[PDB]
Amino acid sequence: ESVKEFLAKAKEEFLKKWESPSQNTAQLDHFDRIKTLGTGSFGRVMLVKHKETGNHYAMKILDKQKVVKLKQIEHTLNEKRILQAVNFPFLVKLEFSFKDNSNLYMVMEYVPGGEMFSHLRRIGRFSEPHARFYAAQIVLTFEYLHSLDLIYRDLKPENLLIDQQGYIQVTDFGFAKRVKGRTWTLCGTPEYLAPEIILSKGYNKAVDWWALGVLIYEMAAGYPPFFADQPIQIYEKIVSGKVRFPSHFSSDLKDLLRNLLQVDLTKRFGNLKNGVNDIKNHKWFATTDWIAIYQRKVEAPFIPKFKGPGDTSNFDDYEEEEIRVSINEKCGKEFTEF
Ligand SMILES: Nc1cccc(-c2cnco2)c1
Ligand SMILES: Nc1cccc(-c2cnco2)c1
Ligand SMILES: Nc1cccc(-c2cnco2)c1
Repeated sequence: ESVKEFLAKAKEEFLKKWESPSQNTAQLDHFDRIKTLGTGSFGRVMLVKHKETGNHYAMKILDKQKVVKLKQIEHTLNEKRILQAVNFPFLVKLEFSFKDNSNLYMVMEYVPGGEMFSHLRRIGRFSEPHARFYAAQIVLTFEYLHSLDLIYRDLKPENLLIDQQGYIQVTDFGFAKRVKGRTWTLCGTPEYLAPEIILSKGYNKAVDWWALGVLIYEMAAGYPPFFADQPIQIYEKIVSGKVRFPSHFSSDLKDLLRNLLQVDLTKRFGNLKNGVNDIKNHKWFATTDWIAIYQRKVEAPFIPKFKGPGDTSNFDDYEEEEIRVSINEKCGKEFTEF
């Protein structure tokens, strides 16, 4: 009953914000630009500092014209409407949002510990306890999101930031969607795609549970289970029903992974009648105190090294490009709701 009442309150609070989204809660000239933290085909993430409070934030800047060209309009509207409505310990918090003639802006809490991607590659692989600590946080986060009829659709190490306490905060909701029944978009990252995405089916939250299997494998092995030079070669491996495990994996880990990396979505853990509890009650999670993880009372395996809330050392160096704002409004109609 404890979990039922928690999730009922979570949905109440989400729906109130979902139905009346915040808009236009800051503007660009309230911030100083510090450094580029990441960059992609239609946006970037910047470290900024608020000029009055001195607080640091990670500002995601999306170019409206490039969003349109790359068919991401609805996805960007999803990202912001979802982020302004959710509230969970392992999700990066959206602090402000606004738009201008050229760009969309989402101003997020700044997490100086960096992406799990870097730490995983630097350390090689995580021990099973270390992987399990992160996996438990993802299990709880997906339980939360799925209860709101959301699908995340971009689980991978680059999207998991490590905070000052060593806990995960999930970033980048660019593919997240509130799904009415099932959905169809081909999106995600190739190595993490579930078979039903590759096969152009209408799919559901089971794709997130598949991706969790990929993530756990990658954390514990150091490399993902399905990889190749060309996407079609990755996709052939994904749909095949075959996966090889390192001999250092425990039997319990292999068993869990066979049930998450189940090609038949109707048999996949997380998508059965017992839902998330098939995962939470699996032997691989026997040592996990789910409440203590939620309450952030477990000592983390690893605390990132950083010098203070403005340190960028855990992020890498990118060419520093202009943040230009056109004198004319672009794509106003498309982004009305943002
Ligand atoms: N997605 C993405 C990329 C690079 C940095 C960040 C970041 C840092 N603190 C909060 O978000 C987020
Ligand atoms: N308002 C809105 C928009 C998109 C999806 C949904 C949705 C999905 N399941 C229940 O409601 C609701
Ligand atoms: N994403 C999407 C597409 C079409 C209809 C809906 C929807 C939500 N509530 C009723 O319909 C949501």
